[PDB]
Amino acid sequence: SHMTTSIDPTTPLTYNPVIDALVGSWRQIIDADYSADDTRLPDLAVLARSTARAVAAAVPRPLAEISAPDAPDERGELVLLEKVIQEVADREYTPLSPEGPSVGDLVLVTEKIYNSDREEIGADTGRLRIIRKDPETGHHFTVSLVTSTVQGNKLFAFGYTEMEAQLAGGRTTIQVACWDGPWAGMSGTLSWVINSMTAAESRYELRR
Amino acid sequence: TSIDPTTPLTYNPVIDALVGSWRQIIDADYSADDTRLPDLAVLARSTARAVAAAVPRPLAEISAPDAPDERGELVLLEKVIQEVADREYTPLSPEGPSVGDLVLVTEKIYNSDREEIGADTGRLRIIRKDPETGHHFTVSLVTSTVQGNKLFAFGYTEMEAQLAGGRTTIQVACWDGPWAGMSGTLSWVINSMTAAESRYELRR
Repeated sequence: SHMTTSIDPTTPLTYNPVIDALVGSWRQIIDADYSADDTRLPDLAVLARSTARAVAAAVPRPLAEISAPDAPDERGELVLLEKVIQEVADREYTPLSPEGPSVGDLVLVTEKIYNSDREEIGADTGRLRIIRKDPETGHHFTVSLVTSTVQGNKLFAFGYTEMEAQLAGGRTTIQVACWDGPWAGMSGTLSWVINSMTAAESRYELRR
Repeated sequence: TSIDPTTPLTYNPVIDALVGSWRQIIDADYSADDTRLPDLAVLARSTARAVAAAVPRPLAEISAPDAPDERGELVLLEKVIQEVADREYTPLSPEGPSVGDLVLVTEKIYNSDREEIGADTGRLRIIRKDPETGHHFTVSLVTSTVQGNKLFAFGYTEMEAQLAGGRTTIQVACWDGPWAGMSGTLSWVINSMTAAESRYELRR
């Protein structure tokens, strides 16, 4: 924008205080002080999934659609958006170590999101933290908080993923919730396979 | 002397934010003509699962990024006796319970051998009356210690079913003690207006 970065690090507020606190709890995961020396961590994959489910549940919906107090877990029909291309626009990263990625490294990234006809259908901003290096495999793991608008749907995404697996072309999945738009109150997954360091093919799966 | 209404901090900023989000549910503005609400039962269960997951644990115990939901062995504590110690309730209306009513309660907690094992403090909000049935629904936030386990509980329940002696169930997570990092349910049946028999079921 007039040759400036597109990376604003601020998480947009929904002014739903329940959602804003839930997103805030995961922001605390992103911004904790991590050391390669750490021996204990939260159960990040479970935390990410539960937080996405909670964010979607915090969106008000008609009384007729809410679960009874003791009702079993039921999910709605699948909403699918596939054959989507996400392309990196700007990336901010200052490594802690000259040797390579380090635990505690922080990456900020923006992406443009396209359909197969190259129409821009959305955009996102991501905040990624290298949270650990596995003592047995040596692989690195990242936590991410993503804010996005896709086809008029406003999304938060919470991720705990393996870096080497993604770089090698593995399907990578993060937990998404929609708080505004046709998908409001739905949660599920955003998965992708990279085509290059700057482009990936992605797939959204959401359900009430 | 009176009940302390403040939610105790764990100093785990993730847990404190998660608990704070449910406190916002308790203290939201509710009205008899509300036509939409959060999906409170799902929110309560998800928030309990998140609180337990936010407890740090040894690296070897954390789930892989795409691992299926696997739960640990059940921890069960049953035939617990919970007795009201203090209660604070000022009705908005002389005509009976109202949407927006607030109840504060403390209890002492005993095992089936009548040994004292802990205590709790609860904050309860009446959030809706159903037009068809006239039944009232409440949201609750409970902080407790139960034989050395520090718990939060998140409830969305029907009032009349509890008053009728039906089993009532809320969602619980343990953030400190032997059960740390586990979540599940606290359910109970009332024996009077001041005593209940409860059951704790938790899993990692």
